Amino acid sequence: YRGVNTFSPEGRLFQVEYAIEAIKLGSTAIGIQTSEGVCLAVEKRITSPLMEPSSIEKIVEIDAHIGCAMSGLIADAKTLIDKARVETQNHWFTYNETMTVESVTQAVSNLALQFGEEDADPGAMSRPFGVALLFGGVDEKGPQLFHMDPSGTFVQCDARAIGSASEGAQSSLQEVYHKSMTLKEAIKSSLIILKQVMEEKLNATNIELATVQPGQNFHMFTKEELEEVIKDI
Amino acid sequence: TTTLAFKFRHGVIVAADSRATAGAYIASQTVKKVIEINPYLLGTMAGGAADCSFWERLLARQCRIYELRNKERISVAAASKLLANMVYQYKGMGLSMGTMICGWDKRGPGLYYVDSEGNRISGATFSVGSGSVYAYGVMDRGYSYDLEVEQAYDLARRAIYQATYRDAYSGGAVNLYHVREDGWIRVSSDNVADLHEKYS
Amino acid sequence: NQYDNDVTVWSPQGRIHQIEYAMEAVKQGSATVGLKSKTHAVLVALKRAQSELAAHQKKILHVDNHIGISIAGLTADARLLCNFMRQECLDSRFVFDRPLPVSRLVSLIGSKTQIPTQRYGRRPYGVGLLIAGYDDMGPHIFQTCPSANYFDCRAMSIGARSQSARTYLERHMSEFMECNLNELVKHGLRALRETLPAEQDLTTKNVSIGIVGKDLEFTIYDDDDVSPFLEGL
Amino acid sequence: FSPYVFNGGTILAIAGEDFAIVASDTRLSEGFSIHTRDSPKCYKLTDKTVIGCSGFHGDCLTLTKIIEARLKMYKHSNNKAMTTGAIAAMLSTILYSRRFFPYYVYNIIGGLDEEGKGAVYSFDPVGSYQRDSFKAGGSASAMLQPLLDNQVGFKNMQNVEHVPLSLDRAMRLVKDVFISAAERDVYTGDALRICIVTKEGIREETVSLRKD
Amino acid sequence: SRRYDSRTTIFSPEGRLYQVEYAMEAIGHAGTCLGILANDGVLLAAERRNIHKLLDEVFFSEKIYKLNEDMACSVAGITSDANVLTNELRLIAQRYLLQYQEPIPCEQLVTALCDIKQAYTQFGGKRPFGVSLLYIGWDKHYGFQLYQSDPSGNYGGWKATCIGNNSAAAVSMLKQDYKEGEMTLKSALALAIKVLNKTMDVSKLSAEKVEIATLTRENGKTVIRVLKQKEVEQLIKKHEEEEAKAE
Amino acid sequence: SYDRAITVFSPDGHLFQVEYAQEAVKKGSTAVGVRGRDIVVLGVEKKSVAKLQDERTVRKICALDDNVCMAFAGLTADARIVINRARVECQSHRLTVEDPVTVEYITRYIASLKQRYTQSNGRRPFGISALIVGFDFDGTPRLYQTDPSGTYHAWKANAIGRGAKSVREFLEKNYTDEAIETDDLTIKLVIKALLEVVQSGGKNIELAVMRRDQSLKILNPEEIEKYVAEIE
Amino acid sequence: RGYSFSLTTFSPSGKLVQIEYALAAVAGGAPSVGIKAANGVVLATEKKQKSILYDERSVHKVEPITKHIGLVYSGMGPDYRVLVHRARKLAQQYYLVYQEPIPTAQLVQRVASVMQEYTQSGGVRPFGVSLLICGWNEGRPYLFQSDPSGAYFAWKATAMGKNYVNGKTFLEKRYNEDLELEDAIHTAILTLKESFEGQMTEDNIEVGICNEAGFRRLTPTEVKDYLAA
Amino acid sequence: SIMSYNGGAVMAMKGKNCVAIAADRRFGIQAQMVTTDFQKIFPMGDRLYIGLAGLATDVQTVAQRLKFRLNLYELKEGRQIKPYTLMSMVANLLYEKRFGPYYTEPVIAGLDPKTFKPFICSLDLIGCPMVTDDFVVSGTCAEQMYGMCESLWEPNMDPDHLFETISQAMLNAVDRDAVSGMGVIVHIIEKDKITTRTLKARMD
Amino acid sequence: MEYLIGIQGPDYVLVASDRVAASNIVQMKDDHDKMFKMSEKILLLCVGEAGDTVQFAEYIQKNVQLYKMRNGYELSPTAAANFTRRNLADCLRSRTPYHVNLLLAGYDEHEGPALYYMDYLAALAKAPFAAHGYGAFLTLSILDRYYTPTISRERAVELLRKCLEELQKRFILNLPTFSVRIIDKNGIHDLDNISF
Repeated sequence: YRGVNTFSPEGRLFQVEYAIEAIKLGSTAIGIQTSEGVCLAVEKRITSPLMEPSSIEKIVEIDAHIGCAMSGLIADAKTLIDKARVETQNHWFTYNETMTVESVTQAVSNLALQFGEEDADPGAMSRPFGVALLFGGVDEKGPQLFHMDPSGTFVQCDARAIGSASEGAQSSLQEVYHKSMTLKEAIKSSLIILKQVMEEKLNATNIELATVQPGQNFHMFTKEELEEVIKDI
Repeated sequence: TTTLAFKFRHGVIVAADSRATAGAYIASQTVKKVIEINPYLLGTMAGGAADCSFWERLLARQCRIYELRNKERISVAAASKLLANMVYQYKGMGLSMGTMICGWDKRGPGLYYVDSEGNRISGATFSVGSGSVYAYGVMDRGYSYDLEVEQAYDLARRAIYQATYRDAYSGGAVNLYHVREDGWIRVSSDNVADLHEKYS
Repeated sequence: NQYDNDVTVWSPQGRIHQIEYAMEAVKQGSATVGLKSKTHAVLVALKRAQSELAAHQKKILHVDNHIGISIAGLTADARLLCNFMRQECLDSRFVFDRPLPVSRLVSLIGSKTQIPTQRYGRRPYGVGLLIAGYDDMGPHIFQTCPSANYFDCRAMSIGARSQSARTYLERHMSEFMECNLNELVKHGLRALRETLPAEQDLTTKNVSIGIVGKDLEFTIYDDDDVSPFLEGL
Repeated sequence: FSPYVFNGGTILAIAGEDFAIVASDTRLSEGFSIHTRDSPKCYKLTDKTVIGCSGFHGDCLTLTKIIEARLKMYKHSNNKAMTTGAIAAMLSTILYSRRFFPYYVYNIIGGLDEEGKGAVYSFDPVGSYQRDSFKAGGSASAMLQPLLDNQVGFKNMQNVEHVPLSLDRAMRLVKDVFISAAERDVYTGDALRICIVTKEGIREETVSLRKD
Repeated sequence: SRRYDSRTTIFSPEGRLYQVEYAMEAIGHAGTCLGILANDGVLLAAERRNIHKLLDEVFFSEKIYKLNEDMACSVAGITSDANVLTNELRLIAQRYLLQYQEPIPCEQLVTALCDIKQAYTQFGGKRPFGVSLLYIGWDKHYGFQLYQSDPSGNYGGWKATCIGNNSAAAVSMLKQDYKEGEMTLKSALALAIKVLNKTMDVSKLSAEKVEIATLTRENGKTVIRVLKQKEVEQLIKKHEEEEAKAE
Repeated sequence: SYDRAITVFSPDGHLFQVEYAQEAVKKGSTAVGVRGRDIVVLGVEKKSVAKLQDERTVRKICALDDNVCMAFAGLTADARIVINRARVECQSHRLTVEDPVTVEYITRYIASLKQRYTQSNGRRPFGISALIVGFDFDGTPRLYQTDPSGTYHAWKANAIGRGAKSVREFLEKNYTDEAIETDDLTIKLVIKALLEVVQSGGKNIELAVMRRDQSLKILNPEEIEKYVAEIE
Repeated sequence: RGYSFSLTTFSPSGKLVQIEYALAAVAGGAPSVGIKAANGVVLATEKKQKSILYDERSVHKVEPITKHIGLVYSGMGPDYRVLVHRARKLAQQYYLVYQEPIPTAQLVQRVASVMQEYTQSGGVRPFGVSLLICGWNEGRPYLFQSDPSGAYFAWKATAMGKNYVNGKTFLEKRYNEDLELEDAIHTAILTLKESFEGQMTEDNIEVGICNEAGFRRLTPTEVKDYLAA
Repeated sequence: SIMSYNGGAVMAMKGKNCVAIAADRRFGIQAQMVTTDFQKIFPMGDRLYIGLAGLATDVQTVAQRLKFRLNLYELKEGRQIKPYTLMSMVANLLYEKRFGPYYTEPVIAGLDPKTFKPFICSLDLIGCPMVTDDFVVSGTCAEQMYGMCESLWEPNMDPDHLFETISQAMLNAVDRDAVSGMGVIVHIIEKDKITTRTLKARMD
Repeated sequence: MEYLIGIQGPDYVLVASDRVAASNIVQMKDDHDKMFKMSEKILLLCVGEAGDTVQFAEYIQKNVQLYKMRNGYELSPTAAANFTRRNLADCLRSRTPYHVNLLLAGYDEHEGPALYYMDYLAALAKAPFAAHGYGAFLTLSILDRYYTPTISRERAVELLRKCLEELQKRFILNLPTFSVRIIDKNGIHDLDNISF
């Protein structure tokens, strides 16, 4: 009944729509693009105190100049991250160059949606990935921020918010952000919107933050560095 | 071709010549036989140049994937086992490769020798190439573990110079490297004519 | 109810419903246009952005030095079809050292899109293309629908609200064969404007133009590069 | 049944401060006979790159077609034209894909780098490659390299300042070395083709050589 | 085709595999099986269901199966799935023997078969095997052994068990009247005769509606035997005599 | 080959097969885990001796590598499959990397296998949840929990299975630096927490303890009863 | 491609229903009989064609496998043909490997195992046939039955098909372990006669025997002679 | 040659209700003894055995594989194999590898399980049965063994005379073979008993 | 070539091997190890073609450790030896043989010490004493001349001394330091190396 690859009377794959619904269960992640760099902020969402907050790897680096932030399922990302990384490295191997951001987003996007039931592979993928990613990095073209959806649709964004509170977060990001921000101001605005959404009171322990700039490689904010930003925040 | 590398109190030094030959014809005197796998791993090239470069570059890609997955750098032993397992799938199929992998791991400075026939060992000092036999004597007589940094530099340079002198297939310039806790550096690239002038 | 769950289940009226739903998916996309004169062929497109901070989605791609397309529908399907077209054109150049005639490429496209709609569990390509090319027989414009049915048009307009565009096109079909490149591009822009919803004007931020001709490889105009074409409307 | 056959030809590239030259003869031969007289060995890849192929002619032809296809593929996918380093790396990979049935082709790339300077890359048939300031390959490599080393490199000559290599002196040296190669090498010497890669674009010049 | 698919390998809305549950429901109607591990033997006591005057006597048994020189098993469920599983068990034993030149230990074997069964109930779209096994054997690791398996793929070592019809009642007496570590082979056989006489409520042990097996070590090597008619009837006469004296 | 899509998305975005897998996980005996200064301890609940099962063939805490162990709660056959797969991967890691495996690596591997079976064709998700404990080469104590969806986290004290909410609340109220100072205090803490679901204790529990180099410790019934008494 | 899912599945009562329906089809066929005499084994079925236009010799129901073992059925026809072919092939494979005639117990085991596969395999339905095999292996007669479920039973004497319950009652009345071949075949002929609905002409029944001499069908003149009594 | 790599010999003889089968003990690599305790005749039934001369790896592999097949057969049929069926079994096992064969030349010897009527036969390395009524030989010293058997063989010999004759042939064919020997181990098969004797053989 | 020697006693098993990794007129290593530790009570000595040896040894070692860890108990010496022989034989006739000559040792609670000899053609043998390589030709006769079934352990070390010193005298290659190891009921011990 109602195969995976089926078209609704509106012209939408059902499985794709349901996959787009699963992105609301996920925590809220933000990304802002500025000339001085691009920043990622996400909510770790510590359910109970008993668990190590450091063990929620919910931002990872694809390359020294790329960064990824996700929302949706934990398990669904892992394969997309590995694909993104092996593609970056493959490009470096062949061309001795650095894989651009739009290209890694495109490759990851293609890898999505190649799901089916009939005559594919001994173990090919069945249902669409239920995760929405955020690629941000510095390329030969400067700071970039790209947003991906389970439909294999990707677009470069100036500021985007994905996750359970993506609406409202987006209105805030739209009211604040302008074309001439600074990286530090971007961190401040992002942390403030996050604080505004999370149920819990913001602290250095229940978030992660990462920025990538032309000079420094992808950077993870440390507990003390997080406190330093949050105190004035 | 002559390549050289020895562990000692202060790290692992690397030195090599820069000559390529096609029969009796000198194809280039500016090759880079010290391959730079990463900021912490080095690899020399002996035998088939294309094989060494291609397989060492695959190793670099694998190491980067590993450090990116686990969040920690690969060991010298792990990198070497990976190369050996990569080339053993072509035993008796015509590959030529002779390499020393060297870095600074959690176990300290490391130096592994990997070949195309499948060998993989660790040692204090190595030298592989056509001028290897001409360099082993100079190393063995001069080598010491507690040897100072300047003294280690001198020993490596003299060994490669002597190998160049007595061997018809090795020559050019002697590049020399240092491998430390922070990573490797490049020390000098001294032409053999200048070294002849210095030692005579 | 039970005749619109699979693509291999004929409906008692001689209609396959899944193919029609795929047509719907193609009709829900943003507007696009195509023209041909005796000398050139021009595509004119209308990108749209999910939010006010995100970019407007690319909807013209390259195939060869003498062919171009303009998509409308699920992107992933469009990307798959672009891959196919480019591989076919490259194979023609490698084997025959010669550009692939356009008609043959459209035929291969139709045949490739035909297999899905006759096997159980596979689904129609939910994308609608507008191929513009220039062969030894001169300019060409084609259209492709999810049903593997291609059309040799002289002007068309697929996508959402595209019917007013088609009306304007059928209105001025006499001039297209004698027009200059500028007049042709202005006809296309004007129609795609007829498609726009009242209080919304053509801007550099929501238009892209493609052109191919006798001594002119396929080239894409977008962003400020489109301003010279827009200035004059 | 031997699948290869040696087809002669020589190719030469020398890099400068703001230019690159790739040059070749235009003879094709098989055994003691001479196939044609207008077969240039230097092919244009991008607006700042040129590559010369010598060796087995079928392998040369297949390889250059493969290169053009790969370059088109890359442009489509990454939305920018390749650089000289990108083509060098891609060709090292293509060639090693046949370690066990190698191309019998000697390749030498020449163009401009991303900062506007010259770059020259040489290749072994199996893929190994290295960056250099001047290289020659083919039938007259052995009799071409030493003179370039003497004049461009200023080797073995003392009390002579190391003047930079201008474009005029480069063209002259290329022409002269090709005259000598034609004088003392049967496989080459039909007509000289010179491609000059610079910031404005690629120019072509031709010079006639002695037929036999 | 999804219309005719049965989905024999998918979870229910409370995390229970239904096809497995029904498979175990089939077993609860086939012949009863009994396990008793003595200190000097192991013994299988199932009921002979093929009770007709027009059946012929063939083979050394009808429900007991040899698997190696040092291992045997009895079956409850479908006869045909039983044959398939027995064949695969024999193959596993011989493959281990070929690789190591040592007889396959008992939990080596039982877990190999149960792994096949579990995999079969995990993916593939087939129906699961409706068989539950009882095994017996000796190996230098744990001595005399008595295992059991189920359609799920779970097994268990049992000092005494019962899989099949009236399993609850048989295990109830087996709990009431088992001396852990204080059982000779003879006492275990008598306990089996008693428990079965209860369970096979239809008439009494006819010495022909029953099957008994013994695994022992004799002269340093395993010896497997299926009790003949005379000894079985003598045991039953002894049982009735003991019960009569008891009353 | 059978190539139907068992696990499939549903309106409102739910993997019902995954949800039913964890509903199965909720039908297994409670397992517990705590992390101390220098000792980890795994605690399970035995359903019943039955006086006729051989508890040796019924083990519920298993070792994957000399320095890594695991406990599960759910179906048994799936647990056996995952344990064997993890064992193979630990040994392959030893052979290729020449360094001992680490707890996060194997937890990641097991979680990936679960996700794979959750997104493949013709495959039913594992209805098992794991608790991996151990010490890396650096000698740091570690505790990870893997759900049937393929998600994993690190914990100081989590309980998995039947009655998990109660035991998790108990550990969350009680876990403090005081209770990990003495290895006996930690063992007794785990015993007490378990003792909020099980009835008998001593003959109705199993324990496991592991130290830096000390191999896996199985606590015998007499010693466990003595530990409960000392708690008494 | 082909369905990769089993079409026989367990029911809530733990019964594979499709096998039950196959058994129903078997019980609704033509009668059949088999007895194991002390010095031979006899099979016999009924072949009542539908009109005078059917060639009795066109096809046979009692078919041999080798020179010394043969079988008959009751159920559907085409399934019986398939199983005859598979049995002959398995017999020839056994002979090729072992260079000795296949024992009846093993051929029955092998054909039955082939019968199980179709109860569980994907996209297939059970055979609607039960067979009886007769052999003379090890100087000793053998009589086996094999049903759609893949189960086999060794029989001293049996009767399957339509009205098989009454036939089994008859045979229970008339078995005597010291029976002789001619008496056994006579008793069989009777059992078929217990319910037949007509006159048993020579051209409306079949029989086949096995002894030391070898399994071999009976020619109709022989059948008429035996039917004389 | 390949057979000479490890040497080795086997023999089989017949008598009145008995059969004998003998093989040497040496195992070496070209011209160096490695052990004098190598086993070549393999137990295969109550009164059925099998000897294999040729390559030691192949002797061991074939013995293990054949025991695998025979074990499965007996456990699936509930009866011991009879000699002829075993011979056909080995013939199919060897012939399955007609291209890339096993390098052994098996000899079979065992009384029937019911009439106890003698039976010996020999097989090529690609499965050619050869049944005789007097004797069969195989190994590297085959010709010496023919010379001895023809002269020392007579029909209807009791177990004592048979054992003497077969031992004499075995010892006297080894002494003139340089790469087989250092011990002879004899099996004598009768209806009731099995006798295994080791003979005083030159160790040179 | 490489050298191996094993002497088996009523309680122990003594094993040794050279510590050289020469490659074309150059002794590239002096402290190499040809001994692999199968388990806590089984060892594996391996010599053969460069590259094949370590691969085959690591494969077998991994499988044996995985067995021990899957089951709760370790494989026996004889079972492990037959497993290894079966793998070598199976690979013999494939597209990728292993050129490996092996000396396996181990102890068992019942059978006792186990020294197992195996050549590269997949022939197995159990012997009181065995050897491999070219040195076998210059040390086997000594083992025959001064070996008794009940030989004490110290006498075993002395006998191996005779063998190594003869290998020094009459051989052609240079084996300046050797490995020595003994397995007993109490595990494995590494004895100090016999050198000159």
